[PDB]
Amino acid sequence: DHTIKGFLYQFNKTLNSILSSTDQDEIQIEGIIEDIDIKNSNITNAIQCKYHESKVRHNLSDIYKPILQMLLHFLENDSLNIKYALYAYFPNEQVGVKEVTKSQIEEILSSSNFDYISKYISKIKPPKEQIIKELLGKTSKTTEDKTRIKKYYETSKLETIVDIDKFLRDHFVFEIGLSYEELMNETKNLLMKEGFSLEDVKDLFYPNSIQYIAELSILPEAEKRISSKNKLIDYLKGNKKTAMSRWTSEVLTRKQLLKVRKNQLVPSLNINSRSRYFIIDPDTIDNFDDEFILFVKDYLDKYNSKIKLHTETPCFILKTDVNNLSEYHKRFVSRNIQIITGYIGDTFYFKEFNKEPKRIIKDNWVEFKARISCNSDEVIKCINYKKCDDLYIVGGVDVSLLDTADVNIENLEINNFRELKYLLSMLKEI
Amino acid sequence: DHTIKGFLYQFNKTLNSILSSTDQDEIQIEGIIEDIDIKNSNITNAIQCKYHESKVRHNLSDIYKPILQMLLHFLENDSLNIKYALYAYFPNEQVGVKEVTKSQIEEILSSSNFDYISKYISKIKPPKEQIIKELLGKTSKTTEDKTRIKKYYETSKLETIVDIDKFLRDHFVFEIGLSYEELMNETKNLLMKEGFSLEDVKDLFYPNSIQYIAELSILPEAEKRISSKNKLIDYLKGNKKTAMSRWTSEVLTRKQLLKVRKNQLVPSLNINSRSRYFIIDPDTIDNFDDEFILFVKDYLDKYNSKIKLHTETPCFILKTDVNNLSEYHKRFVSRNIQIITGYIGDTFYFKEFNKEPKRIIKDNWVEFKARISCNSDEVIKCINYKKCDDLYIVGGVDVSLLDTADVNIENLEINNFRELKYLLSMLKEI
Repeated sequence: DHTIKGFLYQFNKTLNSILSSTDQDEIQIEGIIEDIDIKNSNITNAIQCKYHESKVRHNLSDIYKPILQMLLHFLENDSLNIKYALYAYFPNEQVGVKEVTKSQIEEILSSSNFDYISKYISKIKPPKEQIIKELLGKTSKTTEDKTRIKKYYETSKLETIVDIDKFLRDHFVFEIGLSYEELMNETKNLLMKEGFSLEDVKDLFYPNSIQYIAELSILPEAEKRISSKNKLIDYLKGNKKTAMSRWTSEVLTRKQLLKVRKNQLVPSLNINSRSRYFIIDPDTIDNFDDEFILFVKDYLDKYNSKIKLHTETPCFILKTDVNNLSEYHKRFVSRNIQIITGYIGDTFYFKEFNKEPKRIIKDNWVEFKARISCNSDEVIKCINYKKCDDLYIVGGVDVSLLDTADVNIENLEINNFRELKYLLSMLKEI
Repeated sequence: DHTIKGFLYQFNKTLNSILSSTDQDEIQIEGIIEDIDIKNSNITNAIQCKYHESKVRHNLSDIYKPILQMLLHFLENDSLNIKYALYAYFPNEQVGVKEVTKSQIEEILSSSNFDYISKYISKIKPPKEQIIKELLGKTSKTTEDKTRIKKYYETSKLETIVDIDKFLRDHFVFEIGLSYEELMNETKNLLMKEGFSLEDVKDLFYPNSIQYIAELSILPEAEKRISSKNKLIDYLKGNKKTAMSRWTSEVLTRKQLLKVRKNQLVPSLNINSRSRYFIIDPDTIDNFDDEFILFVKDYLDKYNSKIKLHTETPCFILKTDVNNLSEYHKRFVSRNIQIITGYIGDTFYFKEFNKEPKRIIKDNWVEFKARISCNSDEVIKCINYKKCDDLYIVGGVDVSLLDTADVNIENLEINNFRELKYLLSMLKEI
């Protein structure tokens, strides 16, 4: 449980650092250098997180390994402007910056642990004997070699390549961290400072942020582990908005949703000079063949009946073949409805599809009242040539080949023509 | 990162066990016996979680320590009806129950590692020499003692007190676990079967459950670590209900405030010959680039459509650069909306921006329908030269350099274009 608590403390510290950072700061969760790598414009901040709730008092030996690791990293990267921070919690130690003296650092380099000597002290303090260097270079070391290396490092005085004074002055800071409960309290307070309510932070924002930190921590790729305050804020806001919309919906009935959509649709339908394109999947509407002609007749009687006022010809695009289009053309001609399909035989003509109908107002005559064609590449190109102002999609037809830029797309979810007529304000009540 | 992934895998496994368990099953997260302690009416199930994604092939040595601990616990608790289960994941091992033979267990008891011999093998296989017993009883053991114990346990044949056959037959089972992604998917599908929608599980329920598991895993008290499916379900349902109620209330109060503001703004928007200037901060409106063109098109359809009645041209000022203005101008050109910017390349022109459009009522032609430009000094001087009846500010743009004497200023507080269309009486209901 202690390891889990320490990992959660590290995650909370990373979240606090992300919240407290600016929009220009790049922070790497489980970074290459340390647990938290905050990359500013010119200074890179490396933070090591340690949790010692079970330790009554802080001891120098408790932090031997992280100090040796960061000293080795500084030795390997002395030319880089990297500031190493050690964030360790101790119940009986005052929260704040704790100074580490040069004598304490020298005491760390004199530790009798063989693992530290072989891993970090050897590189920090190179051995002056070639035999010791060869022994340290061995991948597998026997007990006799370990004892020899330990005795040599305990008895021999070796110079330190790492500039302890300059590093302690400029590139190192040691801070006693807050308690884990105080850590979550401070993190939630920072979350509240972003405009989020306390209840929202407690229920949604804090667990989501913790899960996000945990998910980014396990990614093997270092680049994918880089996050920022703006990205986290946007992710949380998007999750909140999606949850709000989903929970606002799914409670009402079909009639109320249809009425809301109808009121959403009415204003664009109350205009007499609007070009409207319909893309329909016949398999999503019950009894399409029997009621397609009557639907078009009612639509033309409603929105394309005034010769002087209605100046735009509606377009109907269907997910069918050409033979069904010819059958629909026959059924339209038999009812004194003038349409153009663009197809002559089985070939599409570009100039026969985009021509504007001629109007003779005195005799109340329009050459053709609607464009009805199929879902083909040529028709899609023709539609893209002359963009519409409203684009209604019925049945979830694939619209990847259309130019959706700067066109008002309005998806309609229906399963019969009565609902379609209700949505388009051709019926008063279903 | 591997340890974090393993801990997350353990959390997912115990969450899956909690979801799959019945309402009468008491499950202890981070239990006394193993990671998962499922306590039924008569049988207690102990589950040990291991993650070995980095291991190509499963090896017997990979499970030496868990099996030895399991055998030691069985020896100490043979009278208790505890079924010990091992849950480890290997990428190249088929998911399912894997049998462990008695010969394999005997091989585990013959491991040469000193730690295992001193901790578990010594108790499982007591030494027949009193010297070895005294050495094992020492709290601190020197290297010579460790070597002596290792040699004695390697060379001496010791009987096994633990009933290996009975343990393997009744109290032991080894199962190859699923992958971390597969375990997450199975847990979500279990939450899918609980009536919680997939989006709800992804956004709220799963992160909340993971946070709850993590919080219960760190509790020092064993009793506080006992959880059940019903408690988690009730906690999730209560959180969802409270959040939905709060979000509904927030929506209601926001709509009331917006309705009050709309009714405030209605009287001035019904005049057909009023000059209106807009100052917009793009960063304060979500999806500004993808929706700016449509908003202006609808605004011109509502307020600049009547050639003989609508005589004033709107002016839109943005907090952008000239290049973005050129891009917007291109997009307006592509949509057949005539606008002027006053810019030729990078040079502003006072006379090009201050001119009035020409009108031909017979042809229903206007030279340009809107003025769109950035908030440069020259543009603001042009605005100051010709004062407007109504000045609208969106996003709190600094208007300190404008001469706002005897100018009606209407600050608008919005965060998307739907709210703006509501305020300007372009939509009937949000």
